[PDB]
Amino acid sequence: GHMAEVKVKLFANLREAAGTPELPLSGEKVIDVLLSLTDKYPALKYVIFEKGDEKSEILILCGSINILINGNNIRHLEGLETLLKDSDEIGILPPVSGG
Repeated sequence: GHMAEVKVKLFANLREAAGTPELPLSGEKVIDVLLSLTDKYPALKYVIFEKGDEKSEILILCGSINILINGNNIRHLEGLETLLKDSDEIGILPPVSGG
């Protein structure tokens, strides 16, 4: 139920593929926002998630990305289920020191 209104920020080549440094979006959890980002920017659908389960709607966050919530890093929180809010914010970043 509901979709909390949030913001999303991109960085490095992720900003290049979204064509914007940031944009508004919504979702009740982190993943519900991520899944809308890839919806209009398919150029990030396989840069934020793994190109697997190509016969279902199961997806997996990439193993090289870093996701944030107001900067709090979901990697230290509930993960894809950190439960966003009507004024929360997210940041998506690529890997570093490798690729």
